[PDB]
Amino acid sequence: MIVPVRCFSCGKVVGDKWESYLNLLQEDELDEGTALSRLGLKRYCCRRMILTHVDLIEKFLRYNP
Amino acid sequence: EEGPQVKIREASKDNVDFILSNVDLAMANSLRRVMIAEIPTLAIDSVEVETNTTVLADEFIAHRLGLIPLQSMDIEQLEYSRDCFCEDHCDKCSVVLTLQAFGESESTTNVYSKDLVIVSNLMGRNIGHPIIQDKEGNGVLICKLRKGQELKLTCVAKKGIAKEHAKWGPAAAIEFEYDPWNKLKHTDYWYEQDSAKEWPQSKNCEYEDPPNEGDPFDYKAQADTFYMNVESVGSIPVDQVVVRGIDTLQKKVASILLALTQM
Amino acid sequence: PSLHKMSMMAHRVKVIPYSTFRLNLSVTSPYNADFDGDEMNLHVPQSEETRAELSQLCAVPLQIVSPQSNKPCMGIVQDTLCGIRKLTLRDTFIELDQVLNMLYWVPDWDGVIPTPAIIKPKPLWSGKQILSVAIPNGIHLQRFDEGTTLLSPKDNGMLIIDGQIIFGVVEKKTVGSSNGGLIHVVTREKGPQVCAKLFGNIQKVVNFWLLHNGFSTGIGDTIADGPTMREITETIAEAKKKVLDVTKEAQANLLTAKHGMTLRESFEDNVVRFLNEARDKAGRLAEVNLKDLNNVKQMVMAGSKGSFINIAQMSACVGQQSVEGKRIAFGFVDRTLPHFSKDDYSPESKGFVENSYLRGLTPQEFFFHAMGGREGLIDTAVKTAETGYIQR
Amino acid sequence: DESAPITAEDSWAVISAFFREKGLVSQQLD
Amino acid sequence: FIVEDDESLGHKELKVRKGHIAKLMATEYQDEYTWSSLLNEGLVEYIDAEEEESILIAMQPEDLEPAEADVDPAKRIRVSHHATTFTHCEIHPSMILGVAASIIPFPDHNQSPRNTYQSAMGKQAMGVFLTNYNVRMDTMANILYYPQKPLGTTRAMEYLKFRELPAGQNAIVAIACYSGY
Amino acid sequence: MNAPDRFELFLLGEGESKLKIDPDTKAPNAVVITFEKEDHTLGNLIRAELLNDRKVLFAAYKVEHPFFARFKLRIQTTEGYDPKDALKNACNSIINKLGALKTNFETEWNLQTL
Amino acid sequence: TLSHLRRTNTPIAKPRQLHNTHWGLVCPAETPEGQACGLVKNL
Amino acid sequence: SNTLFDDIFQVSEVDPGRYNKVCRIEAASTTQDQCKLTLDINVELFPVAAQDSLTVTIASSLTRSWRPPQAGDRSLADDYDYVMYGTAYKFEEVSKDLIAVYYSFGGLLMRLEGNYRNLNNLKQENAYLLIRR
Amino acid sequence: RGNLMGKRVDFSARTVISGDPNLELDQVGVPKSIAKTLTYPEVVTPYNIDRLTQLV
Amino acid sequence: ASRHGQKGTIGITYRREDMPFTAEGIVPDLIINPHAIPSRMTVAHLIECLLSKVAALSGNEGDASPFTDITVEGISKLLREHGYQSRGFEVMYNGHTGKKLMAQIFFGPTYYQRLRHMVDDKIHARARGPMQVLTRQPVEGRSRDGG
RNA sequence: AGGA
Ligand SMILES: Nc1ncnc2c1ncn2[C@@H]1O[C@H](COP(=O)(O)CP(=O)(O)OP(=O)(O)O)[C@@H](O)[C@H]1O
Ligand SMILES: [Mg+2]
Ligand SMILES: [Zn+2]
Ligand SMILES: [Zn+2]
Repeated sequence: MIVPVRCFSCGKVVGDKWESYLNLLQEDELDEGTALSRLGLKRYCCRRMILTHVDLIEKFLRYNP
Repeated sequence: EEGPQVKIREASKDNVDFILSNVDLAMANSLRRVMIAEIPTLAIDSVEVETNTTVLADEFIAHRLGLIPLQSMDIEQLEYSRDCFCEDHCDKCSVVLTLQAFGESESTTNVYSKDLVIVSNLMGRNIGHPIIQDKEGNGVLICKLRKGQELKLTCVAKKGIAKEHAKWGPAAAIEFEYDPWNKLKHTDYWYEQDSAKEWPQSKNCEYEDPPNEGDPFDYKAQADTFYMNVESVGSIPVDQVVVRGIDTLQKKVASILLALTQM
Repeated sequence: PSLHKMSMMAHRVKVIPYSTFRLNLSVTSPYNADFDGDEMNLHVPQSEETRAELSQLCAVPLQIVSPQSNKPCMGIVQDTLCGIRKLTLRDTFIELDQVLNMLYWVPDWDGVIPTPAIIKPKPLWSGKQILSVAIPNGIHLQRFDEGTTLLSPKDNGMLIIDGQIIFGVVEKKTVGSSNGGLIHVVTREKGPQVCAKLFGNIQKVVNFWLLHNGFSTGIGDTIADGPTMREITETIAEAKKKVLDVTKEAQANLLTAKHGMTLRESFEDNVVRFLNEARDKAGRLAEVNLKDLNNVKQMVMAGSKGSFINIAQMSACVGQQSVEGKRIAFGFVDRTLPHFSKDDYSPESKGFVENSYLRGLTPQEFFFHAMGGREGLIDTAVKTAETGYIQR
Repeated sequence: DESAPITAEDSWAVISAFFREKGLVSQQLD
Repeated sequence: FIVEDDESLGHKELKVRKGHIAKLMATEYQDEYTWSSLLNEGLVEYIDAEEEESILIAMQPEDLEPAEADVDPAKRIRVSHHATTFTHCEIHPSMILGVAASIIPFPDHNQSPRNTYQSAMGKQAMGVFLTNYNVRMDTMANILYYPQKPLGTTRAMEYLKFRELPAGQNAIVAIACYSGY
Repeated sequence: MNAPDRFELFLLGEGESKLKIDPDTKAPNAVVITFEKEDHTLGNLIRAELLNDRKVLFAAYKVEHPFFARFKLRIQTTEGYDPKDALKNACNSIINKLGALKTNFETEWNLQTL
Repeated sequence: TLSHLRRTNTPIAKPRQLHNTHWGLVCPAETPEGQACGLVKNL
Repeated sequence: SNTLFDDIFQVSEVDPGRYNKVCRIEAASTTQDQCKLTLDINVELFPVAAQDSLTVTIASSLTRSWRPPQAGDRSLADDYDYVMYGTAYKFEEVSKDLIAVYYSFGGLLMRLEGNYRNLNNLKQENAYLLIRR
Repeated sequence: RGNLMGKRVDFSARTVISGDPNLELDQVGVPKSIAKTLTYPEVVTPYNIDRLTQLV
Repeated sequence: ASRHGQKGTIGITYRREDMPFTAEGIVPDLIINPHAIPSRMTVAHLIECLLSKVAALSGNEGDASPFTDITVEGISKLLREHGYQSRGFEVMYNGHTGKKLMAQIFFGPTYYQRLRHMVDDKIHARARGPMQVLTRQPVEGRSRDGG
């Protein structure tokens, strides 16, 4: 539910890296393991942040008030 | 040239690989700790909410705002509010940021680290600017709005350290390694058939000589030579996470001397 | 519950931050407490008279040796037990830097740095040597384990002369809540206050040493040799034949029923017995192939957690499943599941789990294990009530 | 090969169709 | 699944063929060949408890259909397709499990009660229970700030919406004796 | 809720002193220094440098409970040498070594082009 | 919520035990502990 | 205040039964036939192979705390390449003039058996063990 | 059995337990909040007069 | 709790500097005890971790389905391809000293659930307070401030 | 209806 700023484990800023990760997947037709790596996410702690995120905000946005 | 030596392997905007030689482990580690824990930064520490029509909670957003990295280049010429003589805060001890966003568009309206505006006086000092390392120049994505979804906040960023809260963390992970060939026997490898086969070789093996089997155990051998990598978040540049770490640790020691003097 | 004299003990207040009651780890056994979310009750006496009753009768140190079984009801447990073995091996030597911290940590240390067991090349102290700083001067303890020579070649048994370890590895037999135990002797010889202080000391040193040594456990510890796996696989195969042999024999009317048994009762006893013989044989193959570096073996060795049976089921083979002693019955007409032909008496049909947990279970194996497991959860639920009222 | 035998992996496509049609609370509703 | 002796080409073979499978997946990609379609073409059937007594089931299809005319040591030891009388086949043997057990990674590698346990704990967990949580006024409600889908999943979770609505976070974990805390 | 204030890790309390120096009774020419609002960062550092001083007979440190940011440091020196002096020196040695470290790093950092 | 809508209660000779007939109809592991164990079954 | 035993031995066997840094040595005296020796050794610090000449000495001296440096500054009572410190734990009477003494060096055990060193080897916690070559 | 053999009582507290290697065998970690609730009735005596006057 | 009947409470939280670390600069979020495994035979917990460790590096969803052809030896192969030691062990360094741990730690990501049992919602103390009417004894319940 |  909305991308976390900073990796829990190490603290690397991850808040910016979401919109791009989604583009590298759709626009660039890439696989997750590459997309993540192109965005610099090398340590598995950083990788799980972006990889295992579930952007629930998008559903909540679908309700009128 | 002097006492402990340094040899930078690779430098960048946000990562420094170097080899620390002629030191005690206890000192490389004390430096390791300081870089994580005790270098001061600037971070949002008070969020006053005027409007929120968002799907996110006032405090959920508040939490996020703290984690947004801010310019802490001139952090040394700012006071801790604790030390400052005002009722609450001021320009001597804080940076005041503002955030106003509304969904004018039919499409989802985004809220970014860039959307923050300094309303306080910066006394002509490099501080408070949200760190934008982003390709499209947006920084951290704080929120998302639909239509009449509004957001109104006033933020007071203050000087602080990681020991108080990790939002004042100037550095991300710090790589640290010594003795890639286990010549000191500071470890005992778990194996199935062969420890040498089953355990990967370090990249730092190249910067040290292999043990050579036909040699007795060097018990006299002490640990010096530390393969390290300091990674910055943005608040302070890589070199300064190293330098300010060294200075912070130095002051920390000097305080003990001064404490003994007053005694 | 509170089924014990020791399920209610008097303690010294220690006002601390955070919202939980904190208790010493050795006190965990008499209460039957663990920290998976257990809660406890505190009672404050309001009199000078009641306070005395508590300090003078129900104090934790007084409770150390228990009349229930005339032996200590508190001992060294978990981390401290696991690390006390590791610290005390012949192999284990400590350098000055750490030796000095290991010392300062004992709150009663005489301020006397003992002479190292090795004075050049390099001064080295042994685990034994520095653990002995916790053991008070006057404690004498002798123990002989399986084939302990007065030269203790295997580092077996225990020899403690005047609060100093001469030989033997310290573990569950010495430091645990055992009859001849270092603890039983410390209370009996020095006092309940001196013994209770010893708990703290052994744990402050051992814990510190282990903090810096480390200890872990992973899947690697369940993996057994390829040849040991071949050996186990063929061990089950021969047992399955031995079973089929008695199966063809009993179907050909050749079987001779045991006196006071059905012809069938006789056969099933034999089948069940070959399958169990095997589960142990194969299991015994694993515990031998595991090196002294096997973290599981290391916990089984100290006695901190685990036993042979766990190694057996995890690494080698789970075994025969039982519901009411009798192997999986025919719930369906003449078969255990619809994926079996009728009148099938084979180990696989009656619920023998040939596979190890490391290898994984088949759907039949899974469901049979499930039937068996559920039987336990029922008998705990049933008995837990019967047993409580017996006590009443 | 429109009538070639099914693979073990294929079973998921069958299961998939069962849920698409029935759902997880099928029995309550029916 | 229905298995028929009926086959011009060799043995007793499973009615559902590679063609039906892609024909279904055509309807999967659209978001005409439904579940009822299999049911009325008589490729699949509903077997109650009473009828189960009079049938013979295969666990795997391919793995338990064409007979023998090297072997991996790593895999668990499986039986055989000695039977020629097979009336039906098991769609998937993981479908023996209910909702709770279905979220357990590798349950066939755990001691049975440890699964009976976890099947009761996920009901005390926390996460997103419904997306309309902001519009509903329930007495007591717990929502996880940053839910994450598991790195280790079950093929059943697809149908359970677990990846869409999680209950946990992927913690970086060390199994270690550290401070003794 | 039973949670101490985060600043209680580094900010000295009401009438609390950084150092509390007491003489060890168990051994001659021995001292016990208590460091308030201090962790392992500075603990193990001082301890180790004291070990380098030839005239320092014993040096060890301990954090008695992790809830509290303080530590005890015990120093024992050769007769005639004061343990307070032992600490003064080991501290200066540390600063002077960090001095070289900063200098050498900056020197090296400058040489890079990135 | 899902597991609650797929729940079964057995009111009141050995019902608690996991029976062979339960294969594929009811979960082998989803049962509570205690007074309920084996009488509260899940589909 | 003096030395207690001195002789040269020859290694029969060296044994690391499960141990990685330690071995139990087996040696007989080159001089007296009646004399044999069993001893645990830190092979990492001082390795030993079979058929080695070793001068095994005991000595009471050269009892308060232990001082680390100033060893060059003081008299290094070692002309030996491996020194241990331990306790005497048993005095086994193995018939006639024959006696066996057991020494524990922090868990590293030793059994020396001879006959003549009667008026020397004392039941003392204080006994050093020196080895050269 | 409900009100005479057993009773609900005052001067009683209950919370989650956790282990501590830094506590002595005979002590118990009492959360501050709990200590600030549970009270002991001390008598004003010359030995304590000053101490008690301060806690008040 | 984990998804394997592995319940537990926090016993202490440590800051990043005090935590043990991989040379890569990685630090655990959680530290579970080696004793929680032998008696329990929760092998799947260990496999989950190893599988999820690969899944986080590869960026491909890790199938941990019940009846499948996935082997511990298979997953191990993949992890070694990623540069880590096959059985998920990693060398660690003590946070307080910086010194290498003599042991190698089974380090890797595992899914953990947050449970409804929180201390501050359970903690209770009473020392005189409401009494029932009939029995004139203390009332019942944390809510009602009972004894 | 849940907790050890
Ligand atoms: N219904 C009940 N009545 C009284 N006491 C109970 C109880 N249920 C559980 N307990 C207590 O809680 C303790 C722990 O039981 P569980 O929570 O199931 C873990 P365990 O069965 O001890 O195995 P483990 O230590 O290997 O994990 C028991 O030993 C018992 O004292
Ligand atoms: Mg419990
Ligand atoms: Zn990270
Ligand atoms: Zn101000």
